[PDB]
Amino acid sequence: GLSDGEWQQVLNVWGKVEADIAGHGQEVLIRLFTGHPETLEKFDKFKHLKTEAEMKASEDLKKHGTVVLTALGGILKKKGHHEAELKPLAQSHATKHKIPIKYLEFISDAIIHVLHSKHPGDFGADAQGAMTKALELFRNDIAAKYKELGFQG
Ligand code: HEM
Ligand SMILES: [O-]
Repeated sequence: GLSDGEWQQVLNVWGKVEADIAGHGQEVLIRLFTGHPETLEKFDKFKHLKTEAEMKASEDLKKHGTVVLTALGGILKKKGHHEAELKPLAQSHATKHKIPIKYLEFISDAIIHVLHSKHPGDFGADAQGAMTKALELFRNDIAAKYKELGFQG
């Protein structure tokens, strides 16, 4: 798990996201969709977005970004004690949305990228380490639920 010090770093970094949840959420999803176009195809409601300009102009994309980061933030504030929060998300993403764990790896990487892009020189090595551990814990606990369900893709 994460140490008390590491969780403090995670939640400090998270304050940066909370100052502009929609902007961070939008950029995370755009990074995901442009880097990995197959991910867009999982969103029937974003399939029409044929260019990054269209993505940037989509108010619904920003809305979904807010929903995604709000859910993740709730999970992070549990400092690993997130079974009740995480289980339903893992199950909706496997059974309803059909999201392979690879795509969760992609979005985790996108979050790290966006933090550096929006806060260059202000996302230190310690902070990156801690946030990476938190995202890996999130992904890994989802992976355990995916295995329970026998879900791959
Ligand atoms: C940080 C990781 C993620 C979080 C916290 C998250 C959170 C959420 C939440 C809260 C919802 C709405 C409730 C629900 O259906 O369970 C949702 C819906 C959805 N998610 Fe995610 N999600 C994540 C990653 C992903 C990824 C990587 C994909 C696909 C590449 C994805 C695909 C979807 C889709 C297709 C929906 C339904 C969207 C709609 O049509 O309204 N999610 N997600
Ligand atoms: O999502």
